[PDB]
Amino acid sequence: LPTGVGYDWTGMSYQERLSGNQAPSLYAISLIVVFLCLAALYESWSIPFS
Amino acid sequence: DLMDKEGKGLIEATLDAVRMRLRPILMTSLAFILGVMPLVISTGAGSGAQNAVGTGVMGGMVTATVLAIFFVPVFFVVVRRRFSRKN
Amino acid sequence: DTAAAIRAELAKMEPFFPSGLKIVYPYDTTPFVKISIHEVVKTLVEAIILVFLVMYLFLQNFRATLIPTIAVPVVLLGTFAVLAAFGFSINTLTMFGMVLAIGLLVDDAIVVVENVERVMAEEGLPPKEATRKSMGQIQGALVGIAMVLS
Amino acid sequence: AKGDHGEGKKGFFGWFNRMFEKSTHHYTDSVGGILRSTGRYLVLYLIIVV
Amino acid sequence: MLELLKSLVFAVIMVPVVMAIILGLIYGLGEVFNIFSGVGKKDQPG
Amino acid sequence: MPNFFIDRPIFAWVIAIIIMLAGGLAILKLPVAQYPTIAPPAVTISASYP
Repeated sequence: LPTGVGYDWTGMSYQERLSGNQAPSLYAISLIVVFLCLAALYESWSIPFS
Repeated sequence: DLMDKEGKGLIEATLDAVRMRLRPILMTSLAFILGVMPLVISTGAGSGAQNAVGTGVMGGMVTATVLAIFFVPVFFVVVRRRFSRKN
Repeated sequence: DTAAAIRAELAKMEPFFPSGLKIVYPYDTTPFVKISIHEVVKTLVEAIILVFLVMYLFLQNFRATLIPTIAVPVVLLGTFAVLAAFGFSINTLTMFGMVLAIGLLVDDAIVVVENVERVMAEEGLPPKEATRKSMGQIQGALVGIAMVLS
Repeated sequence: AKGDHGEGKKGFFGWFNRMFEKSTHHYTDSVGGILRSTGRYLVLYLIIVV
Repeated sequence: MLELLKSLVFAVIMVPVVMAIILGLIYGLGEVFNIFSGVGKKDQPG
Repeated sequence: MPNFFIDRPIFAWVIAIIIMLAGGLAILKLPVAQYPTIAPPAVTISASYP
């Protein structure tokens, strides 16, 4: 488009920028804190994996 | 501990404590004095702080080690030998 | 963070500048602080090294030296957790304070690892029996040294 | 081993253990002397305190 | 990374050097503390 | 207190790691700035009569 014209997102569009999908990160930390916290009772190597 | 939990008077107890305990003191202090090495050696990059902190803790770390291992025994004895429960 | 916002606020501007017009940064506090923390982090790492050397040189075993080494990071980052929870920031002062902290804390670990070593070196009892015995003669000291220091 | 302080060990490491253990006897036999002489030490302690 | 090699060399060289000094200091102090071994305390507290 | 962990080796690892994530998260979440504010806050009224 012509020069001097630019753009910005607002409202919902603006929000979806900060983050829309962190699920694969925080489910990942969920998955490790779970891999180990179970063993905090089974006191066992890999037993939680089962 | 050698006094109560084992059967000992002061002098020989002190000598055994201090002899058993001697090494660790150096391990720590060597670890520590060397832990702080960079701060004292450091220069540039706004080195004003870490020099002032490190050369403060270092001098005080030597005299608190080379000198304190001699004097501690005397304090612990004199606080007993001269003012204890004789009974 | 404010400056971090300012480079943002300003990063959107250049494409619509007229010909010949260019930005320049004659006075800037930040790289002082990026560097101030770079320097302390590097003193910390090299300190962890030097500790591991005095540890090897005294316990003369690869295995032994892993123990006190692992325990230091756990303490020091652990501190970020707690001082975050008191509303204190990772500043010039605070971050700088913890190097001294590393120094003090290292021996909290080694005094006990060593003492166990020395205990197993005469009655010759396994690491469990020895470390337990070790806790029995000292553990009480550790809480009080910590109390009085505080 | 029960009783071994690592003297019978290959290389530099043994030298170290011997000269350290030496430094230890020295220090201990020296604290014996210091400990017979409690008083001057208490007041030398005073000179460094001031 | 490269500053790390510097760190390693200073480290390895220094560990013995400082070590010696602090042992040197107690070894020496031990000898002078040997020479000057005093008479005891005073009777006032008793 | 310690003995409990001597028998229970892993559970300690759990404590330590939880602290590792707590601190490692605590950097990523905490403000970074040279100076924790150190001055009496002050407001400034300003006028201009041409």
